[PDB]
Amino acid sequence: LYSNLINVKQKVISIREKLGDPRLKSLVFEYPAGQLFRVTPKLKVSMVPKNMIGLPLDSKSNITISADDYYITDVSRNVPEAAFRTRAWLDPVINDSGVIVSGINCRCHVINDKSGLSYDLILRKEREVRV
Amino acid sequence: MTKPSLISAKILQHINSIVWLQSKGIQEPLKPDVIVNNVAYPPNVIAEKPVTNIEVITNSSMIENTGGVRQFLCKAVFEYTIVWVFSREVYKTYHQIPRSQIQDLLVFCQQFVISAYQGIDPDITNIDLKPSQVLVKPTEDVNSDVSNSSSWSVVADLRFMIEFLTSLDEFLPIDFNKIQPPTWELLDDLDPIVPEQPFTLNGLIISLNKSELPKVRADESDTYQLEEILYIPPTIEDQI
Repeated sequence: LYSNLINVKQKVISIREKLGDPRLKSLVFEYPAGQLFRVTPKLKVSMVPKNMIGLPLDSKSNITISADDYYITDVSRNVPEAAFRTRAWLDPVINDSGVIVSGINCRCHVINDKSGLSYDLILRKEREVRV
Repeated sequence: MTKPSLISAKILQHINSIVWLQSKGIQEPLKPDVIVNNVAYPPNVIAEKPVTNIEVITNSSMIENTGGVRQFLCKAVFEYTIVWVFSREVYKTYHQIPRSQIQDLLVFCQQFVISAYQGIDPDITNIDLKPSQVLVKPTEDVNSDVSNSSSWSVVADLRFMIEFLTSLDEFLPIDFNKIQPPTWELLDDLDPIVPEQPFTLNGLIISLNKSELPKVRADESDTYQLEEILYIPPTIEDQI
């Protein structure tokens, strides 16, 4: 069916969090304009190693940076597609208010959507991060 | 004088009445269009690039030997990059983005920074402009609309070649406070070479010689007689 398949995939994946593994990271998005959208499972993510590159703002400049990216493997399709056009945060903290203080700032760099029941995406860290 | 005061004045002239700079940082903005007076405006950022081509030539006609401390003329290239992000949600085609207004804003900043000779620093002797580059490259990873199409990014650089006067006396350990401790130790147990200190004239001693009849010679000690030893302020007697 592909409709209940994504939801059952979320239910079966929710077993992974009951086992304490350190690869699990909390991902949040800001899909609506002002407030946040959180992925339900505390999914796992790997880190592709860094590469030393020029600035993406101006490539032919003295300022250079290291591009750091994260590889998120099992992320449900139930999340809105337009969420991927908005900045994402890995391990964020929410206060008493609706804002976030600390976390690791990332932007969706490349989408892999070959599997029909889950997305898989790589997201690049911002050049300036909070923590 | 010192480049941090000059650079603070340069960024102040930049944002004075020309460019509106929402944030300062090396990163294309992912904030939504900013709503002010019920009007939406594109996000922007400014990157202040590190000062390069810092050269001291001591070979210009605009350096006066005042006789106190040696002056210098310093040349520097100060580079600023302003980036505006235009979302594809509102700007569907490339040609409807307001590139003309960006170019107008850029030329206005160039004119304002060039005219403000007396307003940036009094010791500016020359301000010149390198050819500015305007790019309509896509954003880093910023997508707007369906299909994840990259947003339009308009990047404009401003590189000011600027020549200004400096002196050794203008630099004190206060401006190095967070990078260097005052009065540190030498890395190889060497002694520090102390620069000259301004000499104050607090006494003058004159010893004149009465020369022999044919002419002054001033080499042999028998051809001149000591007359008197004069201390120009009388209080120098019994002091030194």
